[PDB]
Amino acid sequence: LGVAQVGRMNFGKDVSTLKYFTICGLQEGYEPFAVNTNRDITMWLSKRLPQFLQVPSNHEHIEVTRIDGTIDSSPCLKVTQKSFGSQNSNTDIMFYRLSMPIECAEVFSKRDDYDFLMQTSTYYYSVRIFPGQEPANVWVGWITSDFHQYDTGFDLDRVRTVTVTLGDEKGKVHESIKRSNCYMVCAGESMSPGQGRNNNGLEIGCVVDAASGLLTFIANGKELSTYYQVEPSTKLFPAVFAQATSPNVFQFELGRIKNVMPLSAGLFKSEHKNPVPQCPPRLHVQFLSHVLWSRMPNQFLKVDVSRISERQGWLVQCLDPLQFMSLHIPEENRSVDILELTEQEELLKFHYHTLRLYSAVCALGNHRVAHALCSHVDEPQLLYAIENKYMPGLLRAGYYDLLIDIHLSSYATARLMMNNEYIVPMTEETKSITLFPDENKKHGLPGIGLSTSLRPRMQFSSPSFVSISNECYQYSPEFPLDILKSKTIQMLTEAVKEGSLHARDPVGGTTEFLFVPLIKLFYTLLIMGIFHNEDLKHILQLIEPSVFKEAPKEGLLQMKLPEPVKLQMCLLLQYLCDCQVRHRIEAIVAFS
Amino acid sequence: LSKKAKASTVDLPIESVSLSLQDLIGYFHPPDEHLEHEDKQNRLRALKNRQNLFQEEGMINLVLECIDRLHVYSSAAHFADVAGREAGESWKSILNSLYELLAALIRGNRKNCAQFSGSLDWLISRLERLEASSGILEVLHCVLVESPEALNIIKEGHIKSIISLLDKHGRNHKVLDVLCSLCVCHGVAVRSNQHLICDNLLPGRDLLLQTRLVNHVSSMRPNIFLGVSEGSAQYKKWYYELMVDHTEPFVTAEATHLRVGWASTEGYSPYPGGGEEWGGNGVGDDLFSYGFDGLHLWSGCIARTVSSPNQHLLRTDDVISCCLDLSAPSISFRINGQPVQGMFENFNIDGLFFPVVSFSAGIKVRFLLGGRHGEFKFLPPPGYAPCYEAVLPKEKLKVEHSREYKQERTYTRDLLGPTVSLTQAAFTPIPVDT
Amino acid sequence: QLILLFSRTALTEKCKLEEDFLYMAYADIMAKSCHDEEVKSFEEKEMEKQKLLYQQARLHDRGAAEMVLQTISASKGETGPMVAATLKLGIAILNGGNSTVQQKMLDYLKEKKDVGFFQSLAGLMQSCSVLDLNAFERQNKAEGLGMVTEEGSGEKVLQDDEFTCDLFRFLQLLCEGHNSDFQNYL
Amino acid sequence: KKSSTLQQLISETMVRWAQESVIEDPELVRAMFVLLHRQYDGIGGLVRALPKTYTINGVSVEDTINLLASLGQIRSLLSVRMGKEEEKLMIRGLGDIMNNKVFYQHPNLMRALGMHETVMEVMVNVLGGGESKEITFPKMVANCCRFLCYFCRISRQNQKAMFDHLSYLLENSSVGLASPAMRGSTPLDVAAASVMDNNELALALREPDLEKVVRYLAGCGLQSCQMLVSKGYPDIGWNPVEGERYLDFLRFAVFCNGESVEE
Amino acid sequence: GVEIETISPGDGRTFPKKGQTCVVHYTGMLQNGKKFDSSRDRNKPFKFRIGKQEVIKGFEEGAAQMSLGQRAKLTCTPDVAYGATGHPGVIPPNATLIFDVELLNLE
Repeated sequence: LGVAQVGRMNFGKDVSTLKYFTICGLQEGYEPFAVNTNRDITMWLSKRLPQFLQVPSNHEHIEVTRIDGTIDSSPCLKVTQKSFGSQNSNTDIMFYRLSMPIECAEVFSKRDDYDFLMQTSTYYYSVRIFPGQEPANVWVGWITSDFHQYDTGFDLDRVRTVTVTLGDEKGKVHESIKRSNCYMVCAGESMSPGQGRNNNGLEIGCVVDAASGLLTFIANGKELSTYYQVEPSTKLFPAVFAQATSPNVFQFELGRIKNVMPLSAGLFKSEHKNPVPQCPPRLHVQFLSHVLWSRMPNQFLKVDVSRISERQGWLVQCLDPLQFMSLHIPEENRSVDILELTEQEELLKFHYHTLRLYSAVCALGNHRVAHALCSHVDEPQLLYAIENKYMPGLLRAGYYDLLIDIHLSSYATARLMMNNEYIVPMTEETKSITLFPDENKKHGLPGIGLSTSLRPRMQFSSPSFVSISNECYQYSPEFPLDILKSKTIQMLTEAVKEGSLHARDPVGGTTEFLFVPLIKLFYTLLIMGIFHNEDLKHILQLIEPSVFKEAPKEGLLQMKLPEPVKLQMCLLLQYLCDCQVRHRIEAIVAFS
Repeated sequence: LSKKAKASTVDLPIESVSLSLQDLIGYFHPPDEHLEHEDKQNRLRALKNRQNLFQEEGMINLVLECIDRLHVYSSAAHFADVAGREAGESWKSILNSLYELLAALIRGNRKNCAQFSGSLDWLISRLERLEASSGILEVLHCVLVESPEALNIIKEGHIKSIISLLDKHGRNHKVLDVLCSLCVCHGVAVRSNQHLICDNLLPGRDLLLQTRLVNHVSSMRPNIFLGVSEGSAQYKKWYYELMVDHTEPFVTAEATHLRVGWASTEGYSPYPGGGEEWGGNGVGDDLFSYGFDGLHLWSGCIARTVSSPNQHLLRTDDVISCCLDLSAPSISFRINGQPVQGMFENFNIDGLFFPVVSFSAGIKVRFLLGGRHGEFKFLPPPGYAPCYEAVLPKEKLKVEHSREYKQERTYTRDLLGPTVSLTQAAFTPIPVDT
Repeated sequence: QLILLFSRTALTEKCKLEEDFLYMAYADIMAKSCHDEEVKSFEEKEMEKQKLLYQQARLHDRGAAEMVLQTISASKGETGPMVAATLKLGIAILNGGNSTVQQKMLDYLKEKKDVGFFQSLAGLMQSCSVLDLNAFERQNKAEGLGMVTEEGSGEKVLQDDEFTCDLFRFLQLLCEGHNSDFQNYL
Repeated sequence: KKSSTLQQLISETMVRWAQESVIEDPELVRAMFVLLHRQYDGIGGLVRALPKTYTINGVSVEDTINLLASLGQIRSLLSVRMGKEEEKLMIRGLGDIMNNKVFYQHPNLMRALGMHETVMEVMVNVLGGGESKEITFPKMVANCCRFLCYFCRISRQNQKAMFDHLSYLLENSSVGLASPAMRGSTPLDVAAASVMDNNELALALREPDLEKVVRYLAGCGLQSCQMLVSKGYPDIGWNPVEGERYLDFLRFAVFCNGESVEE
Repeated sequence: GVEIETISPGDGRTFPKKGQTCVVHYTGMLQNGKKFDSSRDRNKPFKFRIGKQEVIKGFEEGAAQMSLGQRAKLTCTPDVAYGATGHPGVIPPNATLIFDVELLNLE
């Protein structure tokens, strides 16, 4: 769509809405794009706001060289333009930043000495403008994550800023705080002596004091008048903005100076006390670009706006809750919707393996680790992950497994490991048991009935991290089992009809992703025995309506399912037979 | 070469070693999956016999000696300086081939992996090196998967190095797989390893991606686009009020969002600038917006507590009056007629400002824009003009979504392209010089 | 499909033949299905021979003759219930000197050049038990002293008399009918 | 039409799947045919279930529940590697189970639950862990051996059940004989208690088993004690401390109830 | 100790006494702003007794100064909460915890 252009796309989810399909498109055999879909198609648009991403290895303007630091030379990152001089070269300002931020202290305090370096919190990096790149086109300093400004003409006056001034009741300003996303200086004005670049390329030094939030710049060994004071807990990204008038633009020197701790100490926690400068592979140059997609939400907030009257003004009313689960990248201080991982493969893979690690650390009755993991993966996030239809299949399976391992696996295993034993007490309830429900020799529904055999005890502990008592660690964390039961029943009921239509858009992308996790959760709940009476009757009808009719829909057994789902159905049918065997044993004891 | 020696007198079989390593890898290549079951079993049996013969003849220690002898040189350039240009060129390839050969020799064999338990400690000592990280990690993965005994050697000092590999080298799912294999092997869980991995990786919240449920937040703004510029007929003071008819503190597990204030546009476009469209961000979550939640002053996604008589989060029946003065950049707020002891100052004025409210589910708010549209409960501060006076003559004041996309049917959704710059907001009279 | 699963399990490389209840049950079922068991007429005997031939064909046309050899070879000379069931199945499919089954087994052995089959056959013979007079005397003294032995049949003496008979009946059926080729191959 | 029975439904369904498609998953094929065999052999389910069925009075329900919970806690230790924290759990569970009255009142339910295998397998996993490295976590092994000795002493049938696992305990019998204060708490002690004062089991005892013990005794008479010489004891050619234990086991094997077993 | 900043006013007269159970909803947040605990997520009120050392002393002293129906922000310094060892797996060593606490009922 161009400037001031309005358009609409109809994917033909409802065939009646297509205006010209019948006159041209129906007879020729052509099909609507969303003809066999139950849920709305997700549309992705071009992002308006640029973001910082690592320079591609195949970029046709920017080239990045990683120079390993020798004993006498600091590690360097070198930025060059490959297409300079030739036609189609980029004359616009390019914004560069480092991938890792420096963390200012939460509460501001108020031979180089090894002890001084160990106790200091001041870090340093230097930028060498190569002789030939005009310093008036190069700016050096720090930026925050909020910086998303892409202007062809950049100036230090145009940077966004605000001055929050708090005062007392009388009105005197007892503190004034300046806030900005950009804290950078210009090399042209920084070259105070003049001719300093000619003999040797300018080495602009950036010094940050994480304990005080003071940003000081040193050019050619003299401290420039320009300085900044940032708020506590501010995250500062090293950044260099440069318009290239040369094939070689500048360099990122990761060295250190007298009494100043190297930057790799402030970036990485493992090297907090290592004076030797380092450039680990995580650190890499990123640039601001517009090549990103954005995922339009399937549902928006329902807001009603109307003018009540002459006096009452305009009314804005929102009353229904809508939520989304957000993925936070710790290093970049960014947060994205987890449903955006359908197009980000590396993040999807890493998060799926993280979920597997979560399920593995608490495996086999590690109740303390399960309690700890309840802090990272919460009950509402698990429930939303279970319910959501647009979630990627890998994340769906991972979250199902995480829920099962954290809350249900312990008791499920406890009941399974005591399954082929039958210790039945000698009580009147046992005596009342009979093989057949009535005079007619008609088998009752499996599972439904009176079972008196001794069974393990279900116990759970409430996960709280404000209680000093350690007796909570035993027993797995508590979960809303009734809510989970109702959700599982509802979603199985929906999936039975959804799959039978053979829609092209199953939940999770495939029939396996749709069914295997959900049937696995159902099997776990059945094994633990939460299902009682009417719920078991309804789910047996779902499994097979005709056979389990109490005395047109096709149950799971007759839907032509994939092999992984067939295996789970086999497990369910095994459990039903085990229930029948237990009922027979109890009736035998009753007769005895 | 290590003993001081004259270079050309040393005969270093670089090409022969490379070709032999290439042949040995093919000699230990695992069977292909599409092969028939019987053929695959035969190839697996032959591979196992080859591995057993090699381990019995001690070909693992020879590879280990070669690897250790090659790691004395830090880099390919250093090795080239010591030996020669071709040796420096082939150094990295020889190291990778040696590590692949070791992995192929120990893969799938439990006895070899059990014999590698002693050398496990020596292997993890170079995991940090970028020259051999992938091969060392693959060998570690094979040993940990195939040998139950191997897990008993792994200690805290070995687990923390693997964890710090994630921090130094970035996100890599193979490290996660190795950490998973450490916890459970052959259905047996190592609780010490589980506890160590949890206590050393989870509390940091700095490597693994984090998750949380965030309420959706939407913004409403009036039609008015007011700004300040030289040689313009725009009044520089404005005033409007917001009334909270009803609010629910917790409609969900997270607290209800309700912020009011002013926001600006990047340039002269009618599109709000610097902020994302759909998500959990509202007034004051960017450097283009300025908010007040009743207890804090929001700007740039940092909140500072501001004092007021009887401070409270915005409740039912609260009147918030907002003042904007563009002559000297200043945004001030007054709650229920009392003054809020704080204000925004000296912000960028190269744009157009408009009233804005951000909220989540569970609100009922009202714009008192003054005049015909609204009735002010409190008398505007002297000098400030009410916001209804900025409406253009032919336009009608209304409250619409700040962002262009709202909730509606898919096929009825109006997709919008870029909008033309709204320069008509500032009427700058420029007669032709004569 | 069941026969192919059981054959693939045997062909899978393992240090020891793990006991499989599914195999031990279905091998017994398949062995009983073959046999399904005053002068009788010649027509009746001919009918009973043709019925046995059909019931054996229904299994050796699906690969049971190549299964029973594979399981014995994978046994590696260790006597067990799996080997006993395999021998019973082989006897069931080989009853009457079934020339087709004999030819299939000989052809399979020749084309696979299997040495493990004969090595396991030798190992089973070495592991076969005989009369144990010491065990007999110990059981007699235990019964005489007054306590009754848990087993009244004295099964400890002559540990497995059915396994040995089945193992040698299998080898006799393999050569029945003067099958000179397999006689020389043995 | 309607099958009207779960057995018929499964029997039809599984054959239908197999004849419709060639299943590539061996796990699916195995589960399919296991289920079909279970449906067809209904009586086998009872044949397997009835030996695992026990009947208790109503007054013992709570005690049985506590005993079953302790058994579950001990059984769950099989899926985790041995450690200091698991040692306390194992010891506490064993102590509770011996204090519980059902342990004494119902030895048949004891043997059906079959902890005499679970304790053995836990103990031998520990013994195999660091075998050449000599036994670690010795106190749990002592507790397990004492529990097994008590289990043998409870009933004669329990002693016979323990006698089945006699040979294996005697390969795992050189563990803590040299270690003092371990007396009566070794797998050799468990083996001795398995054949202590029972004519039937003494007669059922075999010759190679005695040959193995005689070989251990000859080795102990030929070689010194590595642990003692490492602790600094004066080196002698032979090992009295190790030898006496095997001598006592042979004494229990050959002499029973005042009389002497000639065989 | 702990600061108390009032988010919502309470009755201002009914305070917890010794030997009385406090029913509260709390939300645990680290200084960087990352949530680590919330009773509202589990949808169950949290009950504890005053003076019995059932909770961290920072939480206890912060909730002791509150009134019935009051919603306040409790900032617990790393000395009143989990010291320097931290809570294994959840709370990093030497961490400051911010709590949003509402006193539901005193019973």
